[PDB]
Amino acid sequence: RRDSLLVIQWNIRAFMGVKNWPWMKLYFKIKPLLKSAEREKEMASMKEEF
Amino acid sequence: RRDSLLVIQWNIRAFMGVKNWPWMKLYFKIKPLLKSAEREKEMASMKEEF
Amino acid sequence: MFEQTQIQEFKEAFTIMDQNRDGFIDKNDLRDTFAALNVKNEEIDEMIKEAPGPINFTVFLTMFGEKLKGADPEETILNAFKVFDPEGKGVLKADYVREMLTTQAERFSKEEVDQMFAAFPPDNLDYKNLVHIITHGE
Amino acid sequence: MFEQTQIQEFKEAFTIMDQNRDGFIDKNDLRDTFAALGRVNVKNEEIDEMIKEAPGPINFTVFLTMFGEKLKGADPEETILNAFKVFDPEGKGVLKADYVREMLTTQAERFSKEEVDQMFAAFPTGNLDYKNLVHIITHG
Amino acid sequence: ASKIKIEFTPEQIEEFKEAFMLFDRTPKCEMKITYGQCGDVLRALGQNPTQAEVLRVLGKPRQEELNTKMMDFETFLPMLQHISKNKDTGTYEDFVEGLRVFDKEGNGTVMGAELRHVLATLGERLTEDEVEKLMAGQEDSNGCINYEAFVKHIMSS
Amino acid sequence: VGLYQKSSLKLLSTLFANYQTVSALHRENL
Repeated sequence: RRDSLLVIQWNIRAFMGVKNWPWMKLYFKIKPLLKSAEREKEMASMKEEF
Repeated sequence: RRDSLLVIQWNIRAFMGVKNWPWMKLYFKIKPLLKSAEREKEMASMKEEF
Repeated sequence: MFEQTQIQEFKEAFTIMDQNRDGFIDKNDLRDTFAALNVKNEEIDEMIKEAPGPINFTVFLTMFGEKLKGADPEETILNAFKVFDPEGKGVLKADYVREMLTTQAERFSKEEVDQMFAAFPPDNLDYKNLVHIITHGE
Repeated sequence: MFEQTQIQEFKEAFTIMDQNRDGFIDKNDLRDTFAALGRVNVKNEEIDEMIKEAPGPINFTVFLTMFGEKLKGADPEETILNAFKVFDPEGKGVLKADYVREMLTTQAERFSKEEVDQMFAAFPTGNLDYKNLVHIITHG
Repeated sequence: ASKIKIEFTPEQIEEFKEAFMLFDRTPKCEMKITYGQCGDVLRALGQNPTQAEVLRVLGKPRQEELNTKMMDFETFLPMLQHISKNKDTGTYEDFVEGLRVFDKEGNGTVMGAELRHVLATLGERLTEDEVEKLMAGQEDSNGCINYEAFVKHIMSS
Repeated sequence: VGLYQKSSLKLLSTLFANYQTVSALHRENL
């Protein structure tokens, strides 16, 4: 449980550190929906279907 | 079988041609940076095994 | 080796960020972001602050990479949250999560608690949305 | 005799190393690319070596010819894996290093024993698996 | 309550302290540790303290003393090592012989419900859910718990 | 026999897991 908590806290710390950056959100919240769908999220689709 | 051994020795001949000059070391370090064709072959194998 | 996981494909993302194909992101190319969604003088000249200079491609990759040194796969976060509570319905109250994290993982102060509250306002804390939004997987 | 995947890889490498967009590789280009991908530990005058081996302006043509002469008989790594696995009766990689080296130097295209032993250092049982043998080739 | 007599290698003390910090529920007051539940860790530290013994190693603490007030384990560390080195424990064959008499057929097993009853009631006080999770898996179809394998699994793990 | 069914060895138990004159059985088998 403590290892999981450390993982979660480190990840949320990194997420805050990248969220305070104005640049990151603009090209990182719409790319996964649109820009990463055709050639990055398609690895996710092929992996889950596999 | 003889053709397979011929291919093996042909790859060994290519290795002797290159050996271990650090230029191909830089090339092989570049390879992880540029894995587009490798990923395309990955999904091709993935769909044929699908 | 930098940019271990989830970034070897981010090269494609940075390529599609650029439009004039000059090997990097152009100073005036930022309007594509305006086309991707207001850009002002602040947004125009914030390039110098967020980028030392329009020089190269891989250096920009690494520069945007140090922000994501703590990145991890979304499925790993989902697995960690699921093994945290086998029910996995995200009903854990916000303050309950805050107290567990403060007392066990790291000494989270108020200036972190308020930011975490802003990240996910209490309903509790449904971990599904948080795990989807950290990687922006929705 | 040039593999299309490898020639496009060479073109991509030429693009990434040509950070100056001048069309040719200079000393500054090599310094920048070595800092970006390699480690700063080696800062000796190998730039002099790389500029005197290919003097003057150097385009993609001379780089392609250099790769071809260096990598004489280019073969995709997947093809090498297929050849190794079909050669192995089991394909699980327990092939003995000494035995396969003896067939390599005996059946056809006899090679020097010293270089074979250098490349095939009898990594154990001697089960010199081909996966690592091609991983070291393709990724140093 | 206890004097400094024997000390092991400091790395062993260091990992004991690390496990205690794992169990440390005090975020800022990390120096102090639980007064009564430290015996629970001593249980988790490869030792088997009996109730009376784990009590008077603490000098007969009260319930408020057990839970409300804090304490520094490092004072108790010599006494923990002393408890470890006492070896006031029986052997595996001794355990199976002792639990063998708690049978009426000599089939090499013991019925589950009476085993839970004696573990909870005849011996030191223990909550039931603990006993069912103790023989969780060890419980079989007809209740004939393999006491030899069960006890070897317990003392070994 | 009842002692045998409650023996330490599983072998002895499975020999006597349960307990037809022999002459009739032999004639039937023949």
